[PDB]
Amino acid sequence: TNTKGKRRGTRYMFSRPFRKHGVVPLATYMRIYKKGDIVDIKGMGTVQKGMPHKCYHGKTGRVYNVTQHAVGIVVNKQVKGKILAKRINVRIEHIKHSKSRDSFLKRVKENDQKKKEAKEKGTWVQLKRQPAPPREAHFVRTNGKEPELLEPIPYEFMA
Amino acid sequence: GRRPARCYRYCKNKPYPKSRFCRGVPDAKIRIFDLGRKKAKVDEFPLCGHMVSDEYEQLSSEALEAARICANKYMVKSCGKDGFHIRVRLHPFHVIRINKMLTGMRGAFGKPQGTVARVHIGQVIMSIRTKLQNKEHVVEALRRAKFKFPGRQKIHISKKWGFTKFNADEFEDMVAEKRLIPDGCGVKYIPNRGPLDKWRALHS
Amino acid sequence: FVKVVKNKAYFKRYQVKFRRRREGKTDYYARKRLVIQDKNKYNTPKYRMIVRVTNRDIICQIAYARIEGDMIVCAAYAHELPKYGVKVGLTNYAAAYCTGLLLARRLLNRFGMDKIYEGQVEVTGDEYNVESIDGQPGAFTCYLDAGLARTTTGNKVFGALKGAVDGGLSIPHSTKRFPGYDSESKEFNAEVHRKHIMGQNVADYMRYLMEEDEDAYKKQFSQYIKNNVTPDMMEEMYKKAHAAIRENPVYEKKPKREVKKKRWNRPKMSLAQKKDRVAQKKASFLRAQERA
Amino acid sequence: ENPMRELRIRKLCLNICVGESGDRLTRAAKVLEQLTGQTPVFSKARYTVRSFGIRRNEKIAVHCTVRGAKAEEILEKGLKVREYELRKNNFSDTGNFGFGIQEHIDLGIKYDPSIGIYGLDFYVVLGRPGFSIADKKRRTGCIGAKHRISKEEAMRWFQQKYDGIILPG
RNA sequence: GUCUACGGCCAUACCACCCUGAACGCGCCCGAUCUCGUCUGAUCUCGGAAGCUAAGCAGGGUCGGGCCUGGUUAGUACUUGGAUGGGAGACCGCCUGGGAAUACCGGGUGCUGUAGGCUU
RNA sequence: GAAACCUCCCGUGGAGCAGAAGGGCAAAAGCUCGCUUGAUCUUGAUUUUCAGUACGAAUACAGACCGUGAAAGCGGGGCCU
RNA sequence: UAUCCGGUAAAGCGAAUGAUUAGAGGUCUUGGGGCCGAAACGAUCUCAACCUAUUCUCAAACUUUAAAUGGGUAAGAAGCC
Ligand SMILES: [Mg+2]
Ligand SMILES: [Mg+2]
Ligand SMILES: [Mg+2]
Ligand SMILES: [Mg+2]
Ligand SMILES: [Mg+2]
Ligand SMILES: [Mg+2]
Ligand SMILES: [Mg+2]
Ligand SMILES: [Mg+2]
Ligand SMILES: [Mg+2]
Ligand SMILES: [Mg+2]
Ligand SMILES: [Mg+2]
Repeated sequence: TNTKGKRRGTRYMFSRPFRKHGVVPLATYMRIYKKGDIVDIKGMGTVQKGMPHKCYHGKTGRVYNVTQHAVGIVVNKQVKGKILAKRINVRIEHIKHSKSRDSFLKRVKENDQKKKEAKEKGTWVQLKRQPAPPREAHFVRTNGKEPELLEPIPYEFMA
Repeated sequence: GRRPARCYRYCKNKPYPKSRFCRGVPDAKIRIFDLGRKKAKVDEFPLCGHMVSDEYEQLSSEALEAARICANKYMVKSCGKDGFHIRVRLHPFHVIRINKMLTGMRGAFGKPQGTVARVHIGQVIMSIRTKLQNKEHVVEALRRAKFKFPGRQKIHISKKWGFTKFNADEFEDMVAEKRLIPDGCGVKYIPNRGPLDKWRALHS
Repeated sequence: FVKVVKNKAYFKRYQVKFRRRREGKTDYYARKRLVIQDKNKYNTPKYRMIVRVTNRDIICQIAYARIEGDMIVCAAYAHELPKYGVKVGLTNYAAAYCTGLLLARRLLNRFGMDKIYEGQVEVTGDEYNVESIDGQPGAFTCYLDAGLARTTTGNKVFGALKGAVDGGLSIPHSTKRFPGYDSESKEFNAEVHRKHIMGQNVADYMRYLMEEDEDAYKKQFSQYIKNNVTPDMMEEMYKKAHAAIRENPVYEKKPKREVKKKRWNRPKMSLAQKKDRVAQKKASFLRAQERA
Repeated sequence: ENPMRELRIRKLCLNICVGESGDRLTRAAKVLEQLTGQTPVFSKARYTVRSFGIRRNEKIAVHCTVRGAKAEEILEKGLKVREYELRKNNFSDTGNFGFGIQEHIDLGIKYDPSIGIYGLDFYVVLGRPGFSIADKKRRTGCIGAKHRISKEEAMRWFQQKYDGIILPG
């Protein structure tokens, strides 16, 4: 049977990457988390106060509280059969903004631009995304030179 | 005394090297991994006869010794005492365990019985270099040493000069310009890169 | 000979420290504490009154910290004090005071709080601090960033602090390290401090040297003697400067133009040139050796 | 025609390692006080050594650094006792030199049956202008390269300045 | 062209040695009355401005080390899913999709924010 | 004298941080001084084991009274497990 | 389709840690044994450890690298302005 210890099996998780030990660069500390900001937790060995538990490493979640130098953050955790949205207080240093959401915001901004325009025109434009379709009919010009013949090569034992 | 080789043939376990953890390991039978005229220059031994494995199996330290002796004995009788160099290229690192029975299967976890080398398919076991005269005697020397191993291994004559990494067709040309430079059994490869004072030692 | 301490391996595993830490300027331990905000303040700034004493200069800046790089709201230098009255001794405590005052006034004119928050005018030296007036825009608040200065009693950093405080910035401070505080008794004078503010410690040393030996005085205070700045002319000089600062702190720069645009430096040697150079050295080495 | 590559004395260092503690050491401090004109410092042991008869944190030696003119003066005295002879090995590779004196009364001090005869150890740290960079607080640095004092360069300074011989062997 | 102050990212910025630095700066530098602190004005603190770029610092250099980024290694190693495929086993081949890492060979060698100089 | 003390140089940490081991740590989290009792008083929230009950152990706050520091701050025990 | 997380396979050890073969080079150190030396870093070997480039082979409780399969988020009216 295994030990229930908090930091069991975080020999590699909470360990600063190669040649990135030492001082935590300050941008980290000086960027603002509001309420409802989606945020991806990722523990960090240096700062040991306010570490999140190993289960939430990798997990992303939304911010619901903002204390002085920590941020309450609702995350989903699975537990055998049931997923539990649960709220953890992680000190800033173990937290980044999840870029996941930003590509969506860009796309909404592009749709709003393309909805204001093309209304006075009349031409309705494709707003939805669409999966990468089959790659269309097209000509291939073997310009002058013929194609190159490829024999499979005869075996030989190298080692 | 010890077990049959049968039981410890297949590469079943994770590698269990002699370390902090695994201690009280009795020493390997094989010790001298090379013999012949090992104090010989690159140019006076180009042939490179390997014994290459064809199974993912474990060779015992005892086997490797017996194979070496076998190959060396015949090499000496054949060509001469100082007309070859044989490099064994599998050291037994992996330790091999032995639950002994005078309780039953309770608390069974072995003491170290001995050591063993793990060999991959296509990996070299033994290797010999000598002269272009002496190809036949090398082949038979390795052939004989096959009989001291389990599984199946091919004997193969390389396209490399000696024990170098450099194709024998290109070797002599690379030496004369000074891409390559003699270095005991080995040969140091000089590249472009290094400060120009290194270049000035050569070409002078 | 010995084992080479700095191998390939050494460099391979080696981590450099931050640039400003290498350069020997920024104490990142202190900077973290100084500069970051409480997150629940959010995007409100946290200003620091930076003070840095150079060999011939005193710089005072006010700056908050943004992620792109801490931005400077306002700055005052010692080499501006010639405008206001102070000719000499610009790295000295009294000038440090003036610089800090000048800074504070300049900041206050930007936010229209020049008329509000006059601060301390008479220059006592005592514990002063600015209460924010009700029904009026609150006092500016910043913290003193000393840097790598060994903050001991009578450090010119705190001189600049005093000047700024008297200028009307709510900077927190004790008076434990204003020159005047006694370590072996634990009370403040604030007359001793006053003297230091108005260069009397310099004046007295100027008087003491003239009494003792003319030659040393002439050497020590050459640029003081030039420009005609006597011991008894000192206190007045600083008081005039303070009044000139108070009346108009604004900076106008100089309209810089008419530049030739030429390279003082040496440009970086192109690949091809470097590639050529080695070939010439090789050739040169060959032709030279084919003789002897 | 060099400007400020003027090999000077950065500091002179002095120590009397009695390895006894208590009274002998305090008695030796007085000698250093008489010589230098400044209170010295007691250095305590790094660790116990039963052979030498010392214990961890026990006071073994007394030492003192002197700088400037006083250092120059005391260095001169030391060389006079030694008779202006040093060896090749007496100079360090870093461009410093040192030498013992077998009894302090040769410099210019009176003996006493109590305050006996402490021999001592002159070590001269040479330097140059702009050597402070290494040990200042803020914008530190290394002292270039063509600036560091070689063993040879210190030897020729000593040969010139104090008219020394530098005997071989 | 470039510097100073406070910086962001933290080696394309590190290390070694070599060369060159106008003006302003940055420095070394010269002092210890006061402040402050030392066994020691070396550091620290303070008052200066007679020298000097020797050093720091900047820019450049080296068929330089290092680091960064491509190729190669190699569709190799490994690998998701599949078969009443092979093989005595060990293991291997095929299908279906995914696909690395050294050695070896090239190129690059700080970018840039705010505020203030100088080259008027 | 291989080992006492002093001095110069190199030194990415190869030392040290009570203990097992792992992580973490260099103008520190190490060492040496200076002053101290945040190892104090008091509500809830949360995390970890989890049944998502306890205990223990921890995290973020909030209200007091204090310490320290020029100050920003840091501190309601032990760098974290 | 975006975007985080990961340290297993593989790989690596001319990169750290630990293991480990060989010769080239080195009075680095110094030795213990020699042979030629009274003795001599003298000459000549030698074996110890250390080092300068190379070389052989390794790691469940090593690792600079680093997959496949895999785990979070996100893809709008509880949204934009
Ligand atoms: Mg049997
Ligand atoms: Mg097994
Ligand atoms: Mg500090
Ligand atoms: Mg001085
Ligand atoms: Mg210079
Ligand atoms: Mg120069
Ligand atoms: Mg390079
Ligand atoms: Mg409280
Ligand atoms: Mg502690
Ligand atoms: Mg694992
Ligand atoms: Mg593996």
